[PDB]
Amino acid sequence: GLKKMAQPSGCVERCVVRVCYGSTVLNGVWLGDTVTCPRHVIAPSTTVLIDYDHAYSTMRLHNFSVSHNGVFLGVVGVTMHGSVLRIKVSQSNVHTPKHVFKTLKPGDSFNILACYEGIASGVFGVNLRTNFTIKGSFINGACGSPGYNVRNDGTVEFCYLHQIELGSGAHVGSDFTGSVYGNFDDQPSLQVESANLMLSDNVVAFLYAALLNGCRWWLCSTRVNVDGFNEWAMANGYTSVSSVECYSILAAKTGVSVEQLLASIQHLHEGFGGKNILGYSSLCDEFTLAEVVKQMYGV
Amino acid sequence: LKKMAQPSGCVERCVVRVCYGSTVLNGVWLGDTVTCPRHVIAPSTTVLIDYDHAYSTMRLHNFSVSHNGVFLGVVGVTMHGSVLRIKVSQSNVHTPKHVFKTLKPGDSFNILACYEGIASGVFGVNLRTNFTIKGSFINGACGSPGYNVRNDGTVEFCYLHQIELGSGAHVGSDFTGSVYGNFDDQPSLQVESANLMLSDNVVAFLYAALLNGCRWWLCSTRVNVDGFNEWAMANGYTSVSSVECYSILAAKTGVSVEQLLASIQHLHEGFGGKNILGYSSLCDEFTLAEVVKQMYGV
Ligand SMILES: CC(C)(C)c1ccc(N(C(=O)c2c[nH]cn2)[C@@H](C(=O)NC2CCCCC2)c2cccnc2)cc1
Ligand SMILES: CC(C)(C)c1ccc(N(C(=O)c2c[nH]cn2)[C@@H](C(=O)NC2CCCCC2)c2cccnc2)cc1
Repeated sequence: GLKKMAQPSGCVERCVVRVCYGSTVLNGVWLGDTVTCPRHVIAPSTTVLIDYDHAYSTMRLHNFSVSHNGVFLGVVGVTMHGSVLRIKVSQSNVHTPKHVFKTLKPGDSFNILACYEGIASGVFGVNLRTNFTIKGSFINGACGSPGYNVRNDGTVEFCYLHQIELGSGAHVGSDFTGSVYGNFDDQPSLQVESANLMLSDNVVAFLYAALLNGCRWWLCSTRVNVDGFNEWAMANGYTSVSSVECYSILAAKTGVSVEQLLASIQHLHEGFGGKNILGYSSLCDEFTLAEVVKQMYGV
Repeated sequence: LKKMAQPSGCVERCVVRVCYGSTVLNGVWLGDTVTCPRHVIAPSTTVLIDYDHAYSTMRLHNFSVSHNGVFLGVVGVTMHGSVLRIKVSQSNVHTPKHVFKTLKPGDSFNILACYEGIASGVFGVNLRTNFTIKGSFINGACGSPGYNVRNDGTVEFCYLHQIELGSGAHVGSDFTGSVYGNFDDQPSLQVESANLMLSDNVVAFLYAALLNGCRWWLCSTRVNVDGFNEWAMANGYTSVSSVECYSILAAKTGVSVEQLLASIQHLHEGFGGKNILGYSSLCDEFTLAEVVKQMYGV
């Protein structure tokens, strides 16, 4: 069946550093001569709302300690951009991979390298949900852990920097420009996220994977078009489906149109009746179209 | 809880592409030795493979071995069980501090899934009681390594991918050439035994549930280890190995292992429409160590 996996982490591990300001420690990402980290590393050890403009104005460069594998880098300057700091260091990372910065959209899959004290401990795949949170596995100190994707040509897309955990347990991050996904605050406030929607594009991909693994009991004989599904979706907690043309690869290899799968989703939403689909007892929005194509065909 | 893998960078630097004639798979380069599945020298044939004949007629110049497109000189080859040890003309300067370790059912480990000597994915898996794993491998994944990283940084190399069974289950060897479950590296049928639920992992899962405030399912009944183990063998579960390793979580929750053994018996047939941490049936994916590491970092 399908397994969530991560892309290999080697090229990203060499960019992880330990960033300390005063007593506070978290992780940063060292690319060229710049270390990016969450700005809340300079927050005071009080429990009130943080005034970041005052925190930044009173910042002292000598209070920073930035290190990679216990080797200390010299801090040259620091600027604040949204919810991140860009710490200029006197040494460029000789292991900087070919890379770009990319802002995720809901439904995008990516990889997390979970880090503590500047040392990677785990790697896993995740999906950005419609409420702009992820379900990671993080403990205290994971802030600044990077999320990434690796393109076919080897370019690393840096797309997520871990920021905070919500009361629900959901995880919030920024991109490398400092924009927080979902515009949550890097504050000790109570923040309740919107409810997540089922990612209809992923459920379609999952059903195509089921057809390709011989699992076909659930297949509706009839069809519903995109307009009818999207009307149903917004009344039943699903996203609108993108476009039928995106699935041309899987539609061609199975001979099943997206509209047949949309009809099947409407049936299966009410329940499976004790049966399962690839080990799942309800519809699965964990896997993207591209993940299904890669895991089935290597493309 | 999230199944995750330990970082792969130090193992990526050991993956090589191994080719014999037209056949390509992966190998693992440590020091001046590349280990790979011996079936790379199998003839293009539909018949059972005579490996002693294939080995005695092997010629070194039919091998090509490369790391990230850089080809290595091949100096000699020996056969050990279901693996070859290819001596190459230089040592891997990025060989990590490492040992070889043979897995036992119930051990978690990491797989670096590789094709043509290039890693494409990394994930955690459990060695099941039928000595197979549920990977996501497609053709060409043979030679993909399995590993664990010790706290001191030592890499344990524990799995080399060998074959896929008709069921889709995956079979590998250790680095001494012993195939887990003693499956054969042959085109024959081969059916693995029925998989058993890993009771040690299910107990850990139920403690994680308790620690997350999910306790609708908790039994006040107690079943002792001996009684549980007798029930387990008749109900598709492994024995529970021991109780004392759970004592930290038992103290935090106030719930004994024997209560969770009773709860497994209560929940074994299903949850009746409810869920535990989002699962609709008992989960044996997570070890005690994983639950303790992911919730407390220890
Ligand atoms: C300063 C500020 C913005 C209030 C803050 C304080 C602590 C952290 N958290 C650090 O772990 C951490 C480590 N170094 C610095 N912060 C944890 C975190 O989000 N707690 C609280 C944040 C707001 C109130 C509810 C929970 C954390 C992050 C990821 C996974 N699990 C725990 C994040 C932001
Ligand atoms: C020579 C021998 C022993 C018969 C053989 C042939 C092919 C392979 N398989 C290679 O993909 C592959 C790539 N390079 C060399 N073999 C695949 C594999 O197991 N097929 C068969 C093996 C026995 C008969 C039924 C299935 C494979 C697919 C997906 C994940 N894992 C392995 C393994 C062993």
